[PDB]
Amino acid sequence: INPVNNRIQDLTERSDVLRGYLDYDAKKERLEEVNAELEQPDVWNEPERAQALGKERSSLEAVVDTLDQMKQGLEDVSGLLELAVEADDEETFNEAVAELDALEEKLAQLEFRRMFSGEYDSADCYLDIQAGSGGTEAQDWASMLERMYLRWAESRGFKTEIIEESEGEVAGIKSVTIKISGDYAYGWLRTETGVHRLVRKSPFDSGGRRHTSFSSAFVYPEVDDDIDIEINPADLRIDVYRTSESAVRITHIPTGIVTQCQNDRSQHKNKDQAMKQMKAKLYELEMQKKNAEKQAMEDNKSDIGWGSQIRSYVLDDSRIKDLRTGVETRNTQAVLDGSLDQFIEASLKAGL
RNA sequence: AGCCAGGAUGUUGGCUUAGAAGCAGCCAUCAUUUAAAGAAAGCGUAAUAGCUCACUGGUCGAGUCGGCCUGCGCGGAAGA
RNA sequence: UACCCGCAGAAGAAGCACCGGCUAACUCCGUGCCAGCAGCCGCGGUAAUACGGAGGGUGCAAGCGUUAAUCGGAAUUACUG
RNA sequence: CGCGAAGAACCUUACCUGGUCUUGACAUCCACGGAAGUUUUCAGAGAUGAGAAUGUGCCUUCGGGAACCGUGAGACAGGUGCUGCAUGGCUGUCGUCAGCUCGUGUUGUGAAAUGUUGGGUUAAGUCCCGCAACGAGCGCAACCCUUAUCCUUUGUUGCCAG
RNA sequence: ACGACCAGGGCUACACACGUGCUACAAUGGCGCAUACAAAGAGAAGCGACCUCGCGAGAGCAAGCGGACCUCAUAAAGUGCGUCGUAGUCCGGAUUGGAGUCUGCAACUCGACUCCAUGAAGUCGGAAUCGCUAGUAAUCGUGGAUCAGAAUGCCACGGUG
RNA sequence: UUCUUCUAA
Ligand SMILES: [Mg+2]
Repeated sequence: INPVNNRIQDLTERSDVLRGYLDYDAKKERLEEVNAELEQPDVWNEPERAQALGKERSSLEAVVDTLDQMKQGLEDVSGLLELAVEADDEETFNEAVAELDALEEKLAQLEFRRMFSGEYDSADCYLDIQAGSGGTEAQDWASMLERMYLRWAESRGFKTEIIEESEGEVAGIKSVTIKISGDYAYGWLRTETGVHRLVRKSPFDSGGRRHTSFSSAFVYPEVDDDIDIEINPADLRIDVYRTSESAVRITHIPTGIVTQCQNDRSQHKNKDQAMKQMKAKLYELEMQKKNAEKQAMEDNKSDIGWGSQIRSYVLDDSRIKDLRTGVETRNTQAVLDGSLDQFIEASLKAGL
């Protein structure tokens, strides 16, 4: 009963936490009007507007009513815990044990529906990182950020896969494209595009003078064979490079952006990758613009476009600080092992 | 041939929707008061409903039906 | 009208800028090359008298700062020089 | 880079993986309860769980304390967590390199220069001479430890010529 | 809990790269026998004679000694005699098998050692590069620290030169 | 005889 009573408590604890994060009254005050608009039979005279109101009314309802059913079923747990203790029956005692568990899973999906309320979360994504303009500092600095997500998607458990591998000569790597793969990999990584800043005293410096570096991050969902727009082969620059003669360089001229594939000994599959690369890249270039037409450039990761300081990494002090949410940590290497996931949910539970 | 009547029981299969009901539909498609009537022919509904079919008997009082072999046709088949 | 008389009671009546040096006046805290500041030298890349806030202190005063503009300083067109 | 670490089978050990704990393993304070101590059992990988007899050393008109346990309450603990560009301490390095400086003095507007230079000389800013410098300090030398030889002393567990 | 404990693991992994070492590639050597030859330490839960057995590692007995007394503890190269006779060797010993000794709760990871078997590479090492100026280089042993056990390391010590 | 270059508190 000692885990069970905390399993009454800690379950009900996070229940009211989610009640704030919905702002389900802003759903419900809309809903209650939409309910009054529904039972108004004038909603049916435009039956298109009826389902646009009423199937939305159903969409407004059960998302709110989950949390209502969360508090209501937890009342029956402690009531059966009352009937567990004042009448010591081991069934009702274990009914306080067993039927308690069925509560959270109602919220556990819906909080997952609330956290991943973003639309193309369920797809996976690709990764696009260049070393910044720090210098030889930066090339290493990308290769650190290389393994950080490698260990992350190892730890989070996604299929890592090097689409493209470019290098800095003296230190680290210059730029990279990698296929991440699995459930909600764009669900995670959509909140982590852009600037990652190195600040440490430079061994590359002849003295130990404190220099600064940067790197890029860019995340775009795997949405080819899901998005209907086809790449025009004219802006699709046909260009060939080599394996690491079979590799295919694609330069999308009008938006000036590129994508590649390097590994396939068959040249077509380097291209067959790069079609999947670029069509996913064009749609993200559309959908970053599209959530910029939602209100403004606000419902994406605020203002990516090189204002993306969303995490910045300080090493001599060994502090790592988020910027799009602003959550901090000292366990710098754990984040380099992939405790960057705490920053992802920092974006998601803040609603970014 | 028409013509009179019905055209059914439910779990209106689940679905998942626009509400999904023989009839948008993924999908089973049963039992059922049976003269018969299908988890249905189509149309219709926003869906149901509405029309309506198969169907069944009532009426009708000679055949009826569409195959195949062919004979000759016919359309297709507009120019300075 | 000036001007005077009573009435009433502390009553109805103070703010703005500044404090790294230049230049009179400082600490605390937020903050970490960000946000910013700034006439100049120049500040802020975790301990900021230079940022922001606090308290404190300086400077004016029904004003106080900023900008604009002028000559001075500038002997920096040097008659003087 | 046979470095920390003069010596990781567990220990060490900080690490990894599970089992565990939250005034805590460790201090002090505080009350509360039992002398402390002593033996055993199972449960448990063990951390620990319930058993099992015991005890009264020390003082008192003595909570049973002073001894030691356990409980409560917290004040507090704890950190091999960060920072050797916040530090002390300590250490390498140039390098046992011969250099580094000061005082007053004079010189230059001054920064500075002078001496400390120059010449002979030394392993050495070592010495001498010259010397607007003259002095002083730290030094590079000497004092020290050992060995090289001799004398005296004492001669056992050391010595054996006679 | 960046705190406290416990077990097990790991710190010893392993395509690699480098430093520092050690041992060899032999005949000035190997082997065998015989034999001359130290210095400096350590020692009480320690050193442990002697004896016994164990091929050996050891065990058992068990003195002695806080040590100029006893023990660790014969130094080793050397020398003398023989042997190998220029070969992957009677060089050299890697590796591995089997059987043990021993430490310590306990030797899988992950100890040390004995014995038997095994007999790799290696036949003087690129460009380069290190040390050292006299008891030095060179090579010969020995002790100590640390330490249940566990040193080619380290710290010392004498031998030849 | 020949021989260069040293990111940005
Ligand atoms: Mg080397």
